Amino acid sequence: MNPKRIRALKSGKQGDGPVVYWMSRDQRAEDNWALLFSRAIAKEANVPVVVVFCLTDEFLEAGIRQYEFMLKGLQELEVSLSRKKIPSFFLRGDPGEKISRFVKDYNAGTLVTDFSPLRIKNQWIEKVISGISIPFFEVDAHNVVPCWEASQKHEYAAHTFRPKLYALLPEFLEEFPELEPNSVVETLSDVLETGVKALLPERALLKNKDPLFEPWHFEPGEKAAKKVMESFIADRLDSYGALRNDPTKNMLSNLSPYLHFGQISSQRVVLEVEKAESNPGSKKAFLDEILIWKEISDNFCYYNPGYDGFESFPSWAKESLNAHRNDVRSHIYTLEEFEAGKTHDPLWNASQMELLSTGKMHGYTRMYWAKKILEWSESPEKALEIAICLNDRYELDGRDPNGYAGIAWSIGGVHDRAWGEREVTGKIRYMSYEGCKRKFDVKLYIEKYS
Ligand SMILES: Cc1cc2nc3c(=O)[nH]c(=O)nc-3n(C[C@H](O)[C@H](O)[C@H](O)COP(=O)(O)OP(=O)(O)OC[C@H]3O[C@@H](n4cnc5c(N)ncnc54)[C@H](O)[C@@H]3O)c2cc1C
Repeated sequence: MNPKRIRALKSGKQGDGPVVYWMSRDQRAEDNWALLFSRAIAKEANVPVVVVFCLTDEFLEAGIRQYEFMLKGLQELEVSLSRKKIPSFFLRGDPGEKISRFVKDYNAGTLVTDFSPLRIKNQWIEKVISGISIPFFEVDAHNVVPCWEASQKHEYAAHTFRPKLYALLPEFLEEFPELEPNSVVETLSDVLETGVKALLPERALLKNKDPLFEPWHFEPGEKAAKKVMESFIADRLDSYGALRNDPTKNMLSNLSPYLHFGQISSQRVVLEVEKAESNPGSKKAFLDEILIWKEISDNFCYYNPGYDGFESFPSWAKESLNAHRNDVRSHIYTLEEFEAGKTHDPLWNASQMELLSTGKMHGYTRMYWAKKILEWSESPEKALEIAICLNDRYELDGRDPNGYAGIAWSIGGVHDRAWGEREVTGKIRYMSYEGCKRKFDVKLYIEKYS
């Protein structure tokens, strides 16, 4: 119940109507600070709380793989909120007009949203504040430590962000109090039915018109996310430290699609892992990625308006890449050639098949995949657009602060340091095909994804 997690977007005349939780990033009912804080305000004013989700016109920028995963979880979400006497309303259109109309139509008293540092979220908020007079609060329900409290500036390395985040852990790492039930807009299936129809022409296929995506790797919903966490801790947490860099072994947690859509709280994952009596070396490696690297991605996007642009790169990286702009590239590939996996690197290729077929590329190959796009592009800016385009289109965890921070790490050296000076790539960290062969059995990875 710590009120540091709450930030006031606008202070207006407090209405006497239902507290509206505008759910965007954290699509879950358990372990949701935004959902709990909305219920707290509802109790204090003796008024019910409601949940509103907006289905924006931007779903056509992505594929069916992301659309189905989000909506199937929401269908489970609606029934979960119903058993807590909480009605969920699902609107279709721009949030700027849809939230404003819903606020006036339903006589909203307090408006609550979850925190997301992405530009598109800031786009909606600007419109919403321009059409309401009721108070507007936001809650960081995605980070263990609130983004504005962990640091008040951009952090240039994990070395600097780790002590600030770990010092605030004894305060913000706590259990979740129960969501007490409330005291006392057509359908979901049809929206998903018409959404798939509008996206079907853009489906990814491989020659024979057979769909490339395989939807049986990660089931959606809050329930499935919990089982994945239980599976990871019981079976793969011990070997996470020593096998996380091997793409031939499914040793990863596989929590990112649930983490991105907010189907499971990262704080819940950290709480359970801390209780687990596993390999302390593997535990330290795991908490680094879900706490340091995950929450520094929000820090990167929150304190850099141009997080997806060349301007956000460190100065040493910008000048190093600028000094190698005119170096002749060994090869140049178009976006269509990158998309289809038609490069001269069978290792880079096979990473694309895993991305296209499963929607989740291995973490280690994600670094190789992004850095080779820089090596084989006309300019670093062109590689930035290609990497963002492919990641957001085909990753189930894409369109996330982790994605923009991860690409910025691979291409622009964000949260990194200078390495040996090479041509084309400059001082950016370089990952070689020969180097990967010495780290894992590349042939097994290639044969898996042909
Ligand atoms: C170029 C690039 C693109 C990426 N695209 C995305 C993205 O769009 N969305 C996304 O959520 N992840 C992205 N990843 C980050 C990371 O690769 C994934 O989080 C991870 O691979 C997801 O699979 P996992 O949960 O089984 O990994 P795990 O080893 O199980 O890690 C668990 C969690 O820690 C976090 N995490 C792990 N590695 C990183 C990292 N390098 N940076 C930040 N957080 C991390 C993730 O939340 C992850 O879910 C990207 C990284 C890079 C370098």
